[PDB]
Amino acid sequence: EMRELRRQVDQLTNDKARVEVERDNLAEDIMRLREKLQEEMLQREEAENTLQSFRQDVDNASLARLDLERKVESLQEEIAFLKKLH
Amino acid sequence: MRELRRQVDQLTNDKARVEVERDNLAEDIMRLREKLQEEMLQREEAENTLQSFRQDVDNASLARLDLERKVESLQEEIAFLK
Amino acid sequence: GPHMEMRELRRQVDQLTNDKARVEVERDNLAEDIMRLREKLQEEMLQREEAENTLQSFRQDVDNASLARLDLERKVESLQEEIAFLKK
Amino acid sequence: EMRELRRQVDQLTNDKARVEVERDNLAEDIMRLREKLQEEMLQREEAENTLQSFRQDVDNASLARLDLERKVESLQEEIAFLKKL
Amino acid sequence: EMRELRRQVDQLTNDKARVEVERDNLAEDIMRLREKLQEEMLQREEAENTLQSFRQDVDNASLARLDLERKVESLQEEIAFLKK
Amino acid sequence: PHMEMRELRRQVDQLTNDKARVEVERDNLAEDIMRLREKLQEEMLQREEAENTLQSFRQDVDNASLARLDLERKVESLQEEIAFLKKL
Amino acid sequence: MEMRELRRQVDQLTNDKARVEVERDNLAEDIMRLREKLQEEMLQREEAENTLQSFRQDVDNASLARLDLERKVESLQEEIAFLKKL
Amino acid sequence: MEMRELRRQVDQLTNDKARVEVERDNLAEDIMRLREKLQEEMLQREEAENTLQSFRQDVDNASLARLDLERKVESLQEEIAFLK
Amino acid sequence: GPHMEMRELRRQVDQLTNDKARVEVERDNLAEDIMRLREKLQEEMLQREEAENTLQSFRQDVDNASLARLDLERKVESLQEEIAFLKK
Amino acid sequence: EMRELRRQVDQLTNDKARVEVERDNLAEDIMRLREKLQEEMLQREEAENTLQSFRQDVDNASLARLDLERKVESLQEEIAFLKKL
Amino acid sequence: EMRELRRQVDQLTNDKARVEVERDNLAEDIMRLREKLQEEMLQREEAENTLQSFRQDVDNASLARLDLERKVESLQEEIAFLKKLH
Amino acid sequence: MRELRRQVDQLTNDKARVEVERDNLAEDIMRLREKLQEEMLQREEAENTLQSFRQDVDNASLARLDLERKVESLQEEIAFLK
Amino acid sequence: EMRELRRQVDQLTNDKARVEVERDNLAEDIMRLREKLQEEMLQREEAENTLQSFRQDVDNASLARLDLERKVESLQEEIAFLKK
Amino acid sequence: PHMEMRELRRQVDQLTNDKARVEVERDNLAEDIMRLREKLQEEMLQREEAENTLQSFRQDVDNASLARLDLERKVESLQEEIAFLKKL
Amino acid sequence: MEMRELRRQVDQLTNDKARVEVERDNLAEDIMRLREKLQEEMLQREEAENTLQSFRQDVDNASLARLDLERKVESLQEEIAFLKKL
Amino acid sequence: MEMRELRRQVDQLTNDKARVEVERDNLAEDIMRLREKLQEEMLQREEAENTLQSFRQDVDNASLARLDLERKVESLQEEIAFLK
Repeated sequence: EMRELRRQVDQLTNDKARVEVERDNLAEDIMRLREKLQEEMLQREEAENTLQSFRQDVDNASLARLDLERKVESLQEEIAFLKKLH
Repeated sequence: MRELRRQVDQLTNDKARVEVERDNLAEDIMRLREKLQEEMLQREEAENTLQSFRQDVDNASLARLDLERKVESLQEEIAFLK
Repeated sequence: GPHMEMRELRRQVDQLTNDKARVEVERDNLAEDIMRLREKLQEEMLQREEAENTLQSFRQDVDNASLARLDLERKVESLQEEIAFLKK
Repeated sequence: EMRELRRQVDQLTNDKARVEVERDNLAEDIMRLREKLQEEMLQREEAENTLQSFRQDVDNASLARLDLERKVESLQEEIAFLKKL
Repeated sequence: EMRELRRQVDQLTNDKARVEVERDNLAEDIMRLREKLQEEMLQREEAENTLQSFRQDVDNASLARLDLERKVESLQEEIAFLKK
Repeated sequence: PHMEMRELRRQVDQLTNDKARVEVERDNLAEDIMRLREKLQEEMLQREEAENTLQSFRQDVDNASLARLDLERKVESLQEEIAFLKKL
Repeated sequence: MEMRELRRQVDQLTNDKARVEVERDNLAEDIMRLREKLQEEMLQREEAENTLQSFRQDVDNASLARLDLERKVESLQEEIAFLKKL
Repeated sequence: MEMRELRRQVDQLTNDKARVEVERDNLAEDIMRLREKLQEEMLQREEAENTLQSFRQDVDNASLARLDLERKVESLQEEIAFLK
Repeated sequence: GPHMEMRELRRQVDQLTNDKARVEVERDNLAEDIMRLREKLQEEMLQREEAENTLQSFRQDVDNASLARLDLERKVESLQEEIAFLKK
Repeated sequence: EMRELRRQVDQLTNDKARVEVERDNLAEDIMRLREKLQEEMLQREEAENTLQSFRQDVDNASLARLDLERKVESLQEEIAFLKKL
Repeated sequence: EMRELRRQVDQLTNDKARVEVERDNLAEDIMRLREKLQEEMLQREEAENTLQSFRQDVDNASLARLDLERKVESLQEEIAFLKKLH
Repeated sequence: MRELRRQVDQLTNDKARVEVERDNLAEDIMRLREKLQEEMLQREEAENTLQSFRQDVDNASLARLDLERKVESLQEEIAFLK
Repeated sequence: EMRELRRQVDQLTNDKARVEVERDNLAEDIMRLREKLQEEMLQREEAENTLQSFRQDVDNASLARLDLERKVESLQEEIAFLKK
Repeated sequence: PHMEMRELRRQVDQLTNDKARVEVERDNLAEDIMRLREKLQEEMLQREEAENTLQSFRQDVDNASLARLDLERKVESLQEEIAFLKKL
Repeated sequence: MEMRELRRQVDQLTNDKARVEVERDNLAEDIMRLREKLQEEMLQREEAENTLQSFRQDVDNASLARLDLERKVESLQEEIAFLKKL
Repeated sequence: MEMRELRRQVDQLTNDKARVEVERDNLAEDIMRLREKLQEEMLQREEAENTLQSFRQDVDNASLARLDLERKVESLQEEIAFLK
């Protein structure tokens, strides 16, 4: 039993050592992962902000077109009426 | 003598604590890769949408020329009409 | 002649007026609905973070309880080994 | 006058167009907002569920400890008895 | 007369020597056997306590599976409502 | 020679008394071992049955776990379907 | 694109399932080898203990034989000692 | 249509992975238990092989001593026969 | 284990104590018996020497008595010879 | 403790051994002494017997003398008578 | 008778002379014998005294041996108990 | 004349006295040879007994060496045992 | 007448001479005989006195032999006691 | 011649008287010797018988002496046996 | 050693018995020779006394014969003396 | 066993010596008595042989005297015959 006790001490110490190494490698991995996550969050917000701003010029472009189509439609109505003096 | 049984008790508790640390690091990492991907996901969605809007405004700038041209054509017509 | 063309013009003016009026009402209700929702969202974000922080804090309580139990169990097994060795 | 009627149609057309863009943007924003709100309610419910789970775990563990502390003592007693021969 | 006595002391010395080996073998074997009995009773007690712990886990899971099953159906009712 | 006879017979009676005493002790131990073997055999059988019952119930634990997991996957999946339908 | 996210989880789940299966496979192989060694160690243990129990008889006989001779020496020395007088 | 198939895939894969992780977890717990038994088995075998070699040594020692005591007995008997 | 070896040791201590106590009592009775006997011996030696000295002294009394008788007998025979010669 | 029990057995063994030697020497001395005492009683009895024997011899001799002295005188008488013729 | 008387005187004188010679030779013999007797008595007492003294060292030698045998017996008991930790 | 009968009387008594002296010398000598022999006897007994004891102590001095050796052997054994 | 007388004196002288020799021979022989008678009576008296002295010696020895015989038996009884 | 005759007859008568007296004396002595011889013969016979009886009784004396001696030897021998048995 | 003392007295008693027997033997031989001389001396004594008693007769006759002659001389001288006168 | 034979030997030898010493003592007392008789015997024989030689001498003397007296008688008778 006194030789078996020391056998347990040696095994447990070696197992603690292995778990400690693994936690250390995981602690480094998580540190790197958080930095990357913060980097993507910032890049994600920038893309969403640029898209939200660009929505304004999409609408103006659409309103500009609508404005011209109505202009054409109205001018065609006037020509049709002027020609109708026959 | 009886230090051997104490060392095994104390070692068994420390290993137990480190294995809790390890397993909690593994769980947080799993959650951190999930969120990272949700983030890249939402970003690529915005990049793709914006790129599509860009191509839309560009096309519309061309198409506007043609409308501005048809317009003018029609003012001239009215003038030759009046 | 121009009477009818006038008639169709006046019909278009009225129709555009009713349709514009309807779309504006709809725009007003949406803007008000968004204000209520933003307020609601801010409230839900705050509750969600507090719960997650409280969950993160309690995880220590879980680990400590679990290690405490593990330590006692090792203590039981060890005492039993000491009984076994004393009997021999 | 037709000139004034026709410009009224023109001006109403544009103005309607612009309120419709405004309408559409608000709807799109309402939908994203509702979708965000849903994801936050889910995330909170899940945190609250896991927490109640952990709380029962801590409670079981605490009562288990109570029984184990009593077994420790009984075994100390036994060791002391054995020690006195 | 004296020789017969020296015989009997000799013979009893050996006979006692032999029974003492018999006794000490019985007592050793008894010690091993009480040791084994105890290990078996411990091992059974651990098996029983762990089983009972698992049984509580399964009883809980049965109640928790009812909550999950009920959430499932509410959600299907919601997809149905959305689909009309 | 008288005294030597006295010491000889003294050794005989003592050795007789000690052999007799050790023989009684051997007999009591022989009885104890028989009952103890019987007890050990019974306890081995009960231990094996408890471990067999534990080993079989492990399946019940796993199926309970998988059933829950399947249900949890189902909940989140139905929720994803709802979120997609709402954005249509 | 919800489809983009779905196929993304399908691929991840496939790689994750494959990795767990590899781990489960190695454990099953490891378990088979370990059971075999256990059966061999149990067989060797039972044979050693049986041989030990049998040999205990030889130890007892040997010790009792020596004890007999020692008593015989002591008895003879008493006999010579008495002859030296009467 | 294609979407419904993808989400069914994800669910089937989630449950199949779940089942394989339960299998893995149970294999790890078994292997640990088997490693423990194996240690206890070699332990007892080493202890038995150690006692046996110890007993072999005591037999041999008793044998060498018996050899030597047989001759002291022989000498002491001749002494006596000369005396008587 | 050590319990039994302890038990046999304590049995040996008690047995040696009773046996030592018995031998000492026997030693005391013998030492006292020797004192009485030495005293007795001294007395018998003294009486034996006095008797032998008294025997040695009385031997003269025997010799003198015997020679006295012998002298008278010679005197009788001589007187008878004188009577015989006177008658002749 | 076994160490103290075992030294107690050792010390009792030696001490018993020494009292037994003392016992045996006293017995041997008692026997020689009794054997001496016997030889002295015999020697005295024999001296006393021979003495009583001698005493009867002296007594017989003394009474014999008495009778012989009377025979001497009777013979003197006879010689005197013969002398006077 | 007067010639017979002188014959008795001569014979008795010669007989007295012979008895006197014999007593004289016996007186010398007894003197020598007493001296020898005293010499043997002294030598006898010296032997008995030397034997009585030597009895002490016989016993000590015997007690010394007993002491060593018990020592061996006790040491063998201790070894047997230390080896019994199996 | 009558001196002859007196001389025979007186001589007969003297011879008688010397023969008593002689016979008493013979008796004492017989007793003195008996005691002398008892003395030599007791002496030779002591010389023989002592000689036997001597040979005993000498043998025991040898045999003691062997016991002192077995002893030591066993102390070493215990030490290698502890 | 005178011659006859001288004859008778002569004859009587010789006859007396002869009877006187006869007498003196008888008286001498009587003296020897009284001498012998006395020696015989002395020798008988010595024999009788010595015999009587021997008879007392034997009577004493008879009583003394009883004491010795009694000591013998007591001593045999003592050997018997010692032998058990 | 007358006187010579007177002296002659005087010698005859005296010689006759003396012869007569001596003859009487011889006769008385002859009688005495006969009785004396008879007495002597009787006394010789009694003396021889006394000496014969003494000579025969000497045997009785010796046997008495040897009997005692044998008994004395027996006593000391039994005593030696007792002394040897006591030292065993 | 009581046996040593016993054989010691046996040997002494044998030598002492032998010496007494030699003495008894010489006395028996001496007695036989002495008896013979005694018988011879008795025979010579009786013959001398018998011859003496017989010769006493010759002595008496011789003396009486001489006495007769002396008386005869005295008587004759008386006869001559008387013849010388008447 | 051997001891019992030795002590019986000593006793038999003691009694046989005793008997021979009685024989010796009786022979010495006899020889002394025989020596005395022999002296008394030669004594009387010498006395008788001495008297006889004395008587022989007196006879011879008486014979020589008778011879001489016969012749004085012869002379005195012749004287008388001459006278008458």
